[PDB]
Amino acid sequence: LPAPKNLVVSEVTEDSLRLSWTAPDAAFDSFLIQYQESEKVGEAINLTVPGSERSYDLTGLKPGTEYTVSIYGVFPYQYTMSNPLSAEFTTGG
Amino acid sequence: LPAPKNLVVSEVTEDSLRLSWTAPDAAFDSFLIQYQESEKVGEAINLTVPGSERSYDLTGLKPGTEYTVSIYGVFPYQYTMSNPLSAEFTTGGH
Repeated sequence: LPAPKNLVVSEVTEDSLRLSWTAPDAAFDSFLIQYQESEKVGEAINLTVPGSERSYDLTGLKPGTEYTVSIYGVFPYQYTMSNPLSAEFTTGG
Repeated sequence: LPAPKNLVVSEVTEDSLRLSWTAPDAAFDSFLIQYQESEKVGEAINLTVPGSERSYDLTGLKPGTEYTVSIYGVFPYQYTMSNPLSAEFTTGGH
């Protein structure tokens, strides 16, 4: 999986940021977005947007605050099942 | 994946069946359960039940009716992601 590219930002308000990026066409099924305050001792907020988008608007933010933001490209493959276990069952009446 | 084993049923009513099975611990994320009427042509219904569960009750069934019942152990396993694209962006006004 080659990565997403060139993450940029627009619409900088006190409480919101619009993320824009570039990914290869129809490559990723999903986009994982992580963000947290840079100064906050804690763990990130995880978001998920379909592999079709190229922009997203972070909301609920704090004024004048710096946020470390990372975006991953995701692509599933294997879901695997077992061999079926079959039976014929008959109700009552 | 290893397998679910020994499908049996208990508590049979005129409209319900309690399924039960054995499976090794911590292998499956879920179990897929298919059921349909044996004769009458049409679609089967698929349910997922959590992978810690070793029994289930089918409901909304018909009297004196036979059901083809199948159960698969499942894992929605392997994701792969790219290396993160990180950046530091800052809000306005302070």
